[PDB]
Amino acid sequence: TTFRKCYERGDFPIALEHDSKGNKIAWKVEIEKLDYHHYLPLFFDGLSEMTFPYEFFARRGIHDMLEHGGNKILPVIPQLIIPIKNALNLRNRQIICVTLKVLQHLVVSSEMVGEALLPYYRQILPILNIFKNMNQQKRENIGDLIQETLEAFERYGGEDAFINIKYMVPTYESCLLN
Amino acid sequence: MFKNTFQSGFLSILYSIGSKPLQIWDKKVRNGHIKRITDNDIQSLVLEIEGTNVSTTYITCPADPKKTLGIKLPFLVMIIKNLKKYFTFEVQVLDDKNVRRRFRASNYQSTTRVKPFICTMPMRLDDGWNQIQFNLSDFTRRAYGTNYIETLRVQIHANCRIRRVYFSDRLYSEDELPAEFKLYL
Amino acid sequence: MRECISIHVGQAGVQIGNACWELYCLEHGIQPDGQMPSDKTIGGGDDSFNTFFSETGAGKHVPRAVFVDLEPTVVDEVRTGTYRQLFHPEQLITGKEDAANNYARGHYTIGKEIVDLVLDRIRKLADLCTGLQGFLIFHSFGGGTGSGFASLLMERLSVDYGKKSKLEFAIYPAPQVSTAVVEPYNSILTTHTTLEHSDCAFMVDNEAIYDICRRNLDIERPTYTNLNRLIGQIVSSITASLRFDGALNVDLTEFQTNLVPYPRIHFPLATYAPVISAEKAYHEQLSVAEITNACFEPANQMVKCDPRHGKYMACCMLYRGDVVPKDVNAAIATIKTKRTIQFVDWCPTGFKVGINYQPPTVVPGGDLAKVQRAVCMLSNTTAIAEAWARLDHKFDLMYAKRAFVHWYVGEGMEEGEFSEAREDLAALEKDYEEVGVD
Amino acid sequence: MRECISIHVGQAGVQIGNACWELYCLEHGIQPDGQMPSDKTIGGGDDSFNTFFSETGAGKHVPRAVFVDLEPTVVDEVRTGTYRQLFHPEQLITGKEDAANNYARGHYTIGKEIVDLVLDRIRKLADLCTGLQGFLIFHSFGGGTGSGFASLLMERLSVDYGKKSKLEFAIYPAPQVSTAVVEPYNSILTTHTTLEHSDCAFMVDNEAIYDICRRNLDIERPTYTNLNRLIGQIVSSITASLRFDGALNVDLTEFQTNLVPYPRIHFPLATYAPVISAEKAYHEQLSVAEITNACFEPANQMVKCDPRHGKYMACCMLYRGDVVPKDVNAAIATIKTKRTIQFVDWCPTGFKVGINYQPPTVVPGGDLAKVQRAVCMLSNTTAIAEAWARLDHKFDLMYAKRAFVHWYVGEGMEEGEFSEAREDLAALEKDYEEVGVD
Amino acid sequence: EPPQHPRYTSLFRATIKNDMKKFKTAMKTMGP
Amino acid sequence: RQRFTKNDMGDHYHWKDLNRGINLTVYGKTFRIVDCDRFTQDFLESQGIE
Amino acid sequence: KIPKDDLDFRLATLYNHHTGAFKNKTEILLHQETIED
Ligand SMILES: Nc1nc2c(ncn2[C@@H]2O[C@H](COP(=O)(O)OP(=O)(O)OP(=O)(O)O)[C@@H](O)[C@H]2O)c(=O)[nH]1
Ligand SMILES: Nc1nc2c(ncn2[C@@H]2O[C@H](COP(=O)(O)OP(=O)(O)OP(=O)(O)O)[C@@H](O)[C@H]2O)c(=O)[nH]1
Repeated sequence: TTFRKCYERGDFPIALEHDSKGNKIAWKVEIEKLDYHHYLPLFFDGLSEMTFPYEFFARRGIHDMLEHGGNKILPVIPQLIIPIKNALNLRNRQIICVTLKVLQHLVVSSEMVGEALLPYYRQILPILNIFKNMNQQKRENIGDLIQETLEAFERYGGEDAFINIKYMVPTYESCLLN
Repeated sequence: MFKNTFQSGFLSILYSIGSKPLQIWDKKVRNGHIKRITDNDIQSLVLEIEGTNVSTTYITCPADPKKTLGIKLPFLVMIIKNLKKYFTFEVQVLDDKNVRRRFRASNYQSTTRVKPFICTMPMRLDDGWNQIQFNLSDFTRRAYGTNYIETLRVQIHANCRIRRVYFSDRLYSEDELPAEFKLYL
Repeated sequence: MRECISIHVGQAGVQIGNACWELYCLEHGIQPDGQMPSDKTIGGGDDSFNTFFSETGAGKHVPRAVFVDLEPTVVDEVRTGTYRQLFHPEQLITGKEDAANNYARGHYTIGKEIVDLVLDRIRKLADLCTGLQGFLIFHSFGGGTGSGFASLLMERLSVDYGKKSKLEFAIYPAPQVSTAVVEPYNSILTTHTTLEHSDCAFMVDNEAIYDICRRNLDIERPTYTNLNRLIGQIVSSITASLRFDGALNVDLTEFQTNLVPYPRIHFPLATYAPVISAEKAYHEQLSVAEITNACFEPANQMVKCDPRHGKYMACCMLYRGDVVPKDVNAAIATIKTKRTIQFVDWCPTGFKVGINYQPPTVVPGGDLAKVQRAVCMLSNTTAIAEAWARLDHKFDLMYAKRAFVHWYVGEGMEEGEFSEAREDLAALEKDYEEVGVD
Repeated sequence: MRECISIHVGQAGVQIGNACWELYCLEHGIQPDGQMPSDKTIGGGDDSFNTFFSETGAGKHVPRAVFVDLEPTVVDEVRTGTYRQLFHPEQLITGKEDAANNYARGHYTIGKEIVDLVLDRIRKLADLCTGLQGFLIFHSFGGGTGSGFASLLMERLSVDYGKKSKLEFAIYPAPQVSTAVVEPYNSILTTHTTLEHSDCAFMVDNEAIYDICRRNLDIERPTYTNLNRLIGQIVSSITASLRFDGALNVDLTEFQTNLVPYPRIHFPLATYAPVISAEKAYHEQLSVAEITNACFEPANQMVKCDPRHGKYMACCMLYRGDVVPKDVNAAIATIKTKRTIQFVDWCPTGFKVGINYQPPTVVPGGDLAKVQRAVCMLSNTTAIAEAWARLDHKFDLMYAKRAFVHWYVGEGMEEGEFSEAREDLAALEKDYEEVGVD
Repeated sequence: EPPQHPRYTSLFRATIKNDMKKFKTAMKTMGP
Repeated sequence: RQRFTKNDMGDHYHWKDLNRGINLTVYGKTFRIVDCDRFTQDFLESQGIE
Repeated sequence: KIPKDDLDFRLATLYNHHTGAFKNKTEILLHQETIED
């Protein structure tokens, strides 16, 4: 893939910490005054990537700028769209679990997200619609994460959000008035 | 070629005092010459490339066409002495789309031409020892609206008086430059 | 409607156009007098003819063409020939001089005071046309006089009308045969002036058709009469899709779009399979399989190229004659099965079939055959760059000794045009090999 | 459907083919125009004639034969004859030099630049044909220009087509008539070059044909007109099974299988039974028993080998006309009960019988009779070795004094190949000696 | 070494070799 | 361009039957012949149609 | 091997049609070591 070679070449000053069996990280140059447009989706390609030690960077940094960078995602969303569905087609259980987690954090991160995402469901949803039900130690139940995603989504999405999600998902239920 | 090396710092590709500096520079000699001769102002050996026709005789990088350049830095500086003649040079790069593209700086050029695979630029300048400066991302952004990513080859033509070509990430000032970079007459 | 304009320049360029307009009066039976037999076709002028000839209520077809030249010899001989009553009187524009093979002489010195009149005539043709898809240009690379004038005309036509395609036919310089050593110069000038505004250029060479005439037509001493006849058949076969119809119909806009891939490279090569004597076709057989194999047969192509060396990128075929679709697609499937022909890995479909049923026409006193099936094949490939290699490694040396440049510089050009051209040529060959690279 | 190709080489190998087609036109009612009467008969070449003629929608029945020669004389004369309008023009292939009876000259010096064209013709028939059951090659062992050229083209076709039959028919070296002294050389060379690829080869002797013509045809001053007429009726008899039908039919595959026991020896003899003068047939009778007696009569065979010198392995009987299974089987039963003829003990049954209804045909201006019951006979036997023995010692004596080897080495060859050919023919012989020995 | 195969004396050497000479009287008949 | 059907079976208007002063129905709409031109009557009388 | 005229003319000519000119038919169709060279 392209992001792995991009960093193997090197343009991201990110530091780290580490110990016996667990997790932690650092960085070298701050993100807010570097960029959220020229580097956000390129780094997101690491999500579709699955290889040590690159996935560490992906899984964490994706959260990191989410906490640290709220009022900038506004225009970058169509660029964000692509690696999402690429990883979804990649069809790996662990990868899609990591996705589900980070996408959960994405939607809850800030405002305006669902309303701007209005044009952008018919590509992300239906593959999940079919992922619904193939199947708490470390949050491993695919189906539970799926219903959590739909739950956190629809109420914040808006008004016809649920009806279009329903049109995707014939099981789908209301979390609003039932 | 040497991708494993560090784009950090400065990249002198050719520098005159090198004993045998022509490895990765394929030469195409025709009705011309390559010569290695001192100057009067720097009174130091420099390269001289001349020929009857400039398209016939030209130096290029890399030597193996089956190899790329592999450079990230978007800033280029050449140390040239104008010789009151007809010189040009060429660079080819790979972009955000992964389609190849060329830039053609020609001293004669009477106009500016944009072709889907290559851009052209006239060169006019003073005499004596002067300098070249260019920004790959700048020009690609302005012309093709794409985003510079890496370099793949570079070619230089005749009618030129040569000290050093080098690359840098940014527009560097005049004081961080080493003494050999700090040209004096 | 589906009507256009024919433009002819250069005393070598005019005999071929003359033959073409003959073959265009043939099929609709336009008498050399100007009016039909007692049988009726005249009126407001709305049928297969209203595209080539304007026969308004006057009863005389007016060909929608203009012939221009600088040397009055050929234009006056055609003024005094057979079809002068048919040719519009001042549609035959004459100069009083020659360009002495100097491109810039033909461009600057004299062209300034004639472009006004020629553009006036073409605009007054524009008023009478309705759709006017465009123009058929007849000229030559090594234009002994017409090259520069034609380049200038094409540029100014481009700057005023940018909303219609241009299909052009220039006779390629003979690779190893030189009629004069000024041809590389004026050729390269024409190339750099035309490649960037020309739409679809087809090259043709005279040596190859000569060798064909001796090869299978079996005539050891061919002529311009014969060669012009054959190329007139070529252009008539292409314009048949315009005039008549069949199963489906195709058009020049499709030709350019489907054939030229990118900007720049729009230079396909021509072939016409069933060239044979009347006595041979009299008791030998013709059908789709063998005629297609012929159109791929290396001797049948009119450019000094090795399709083995090259690789194929696009192809169109126009089938004029009583045929059926299945065996066509079956034969083309067999070609797809074949191995040695090397298509590139970009277009798994690379063919533009066109069907028309009206038989290709014969000429009185001719050396063609009573055709029932014919296919004219156009193809764009990667093997032509070597001819440019030939012409540049011929150019370079004489440029290096700067021979004859005094003529051009004294008349008022500089070296920069030549400079420009040499790297343009290098650029062309390099992009050719690059797109050849997968 | 059912069909075969014909190839003719050697300056004297061509008038016989001329005669064969001058025959076929009659019984298919073909006129030297190439056209039938107005009765609805034309197609792509699909009717009774389709087995050897492609009569495309142009209504002309094209013979499926290619006539090649190294010298222009006979070929251009026949091109000036009364069938050039019929024949495919370049299917008559010309050279511009003789061979002077040297095998290696033609096989090496000139053959390499005509074989290409002839192979092109071979394939450009093999494309339109469908079944392609085999070939008929006409040549001459003591070739004036036949030996080397036929050998090399046979080798090329043997290595290009492993899935079809081949037929090799010719005049044999005369036992005691020496029309050209290098005959032993060229003969033995061709024998070795063919033994390892040949399928079925028939050998005839013009002296014996002459003798028959003198004996019972009531003719004493004959010509090739007569002799080639005879070989033509032979070819007609063998191809009748394909031309028409019958109670039972057989195929070239049937002869191939049922006639040759092993590899190697696959060279039979043939005989046409009812050869008779017109008045003789007028005032006697013919029928199955007597005609079979005549056919197995030793002297009416066309090879100077006495059957009582040896013994028979196998026999094929092809009956043209109107006969019945009853009398044919009764007659052959009497034949077997007869004590003179001796069949080898391996196969007490050794008979392959076949029938066709159509009577044999009389040619205008001919010399045959009005026959209604023809029978051709093919025999595979052991008496054949006598000719081989007769030739080998002429070979070895001229080898002993080593004359004209200067010719051969000068044109660039060495003696080890003739050395080979000696023991090669000896090995074929020892094969014959074992198979004869019980 | 492939031994030389005996030229088969199926008469011939005996018969035909003698006959070809016995049925000749040439070198005589145009006079001495 | 096509051929034309006289009667039901699939017949075809062979010129052997056409003359002046004839009417004919063709896919519904029926027509009448008035007169012809030079080569037409010359050829047709060369055949001999009265 | 060869199916027809196509593979014949395309495989075995050696007549580099750009290189040669003023030649004749037989010269146009010429094989390689396939024949003997
Ligand atoms: N179009 C065409 N070209 C021909 C014919 N016969 C020869 N030629 C070639 O066409 C070229 C003619 O170009 P030029 O001689 O420059 O023609 P021009 O520029 O109109 O002016 P002139 O030099 O006076 O003829 C020659 O190089 C010939 O090789 C022909 O019948 N038609
Ligand atoms: N097939 C055939 N053979 C004949 C005829 N007349 C004589 N012959 C014998 O058949 C042989 C034919 O071979 P060649 O004489 O070498 O003929 P060629 O090889 O085609 O060419 P040339 O060198 O011109 O003779 C002769 O040597 C004769 O002995 C004939 O009409 N037809």
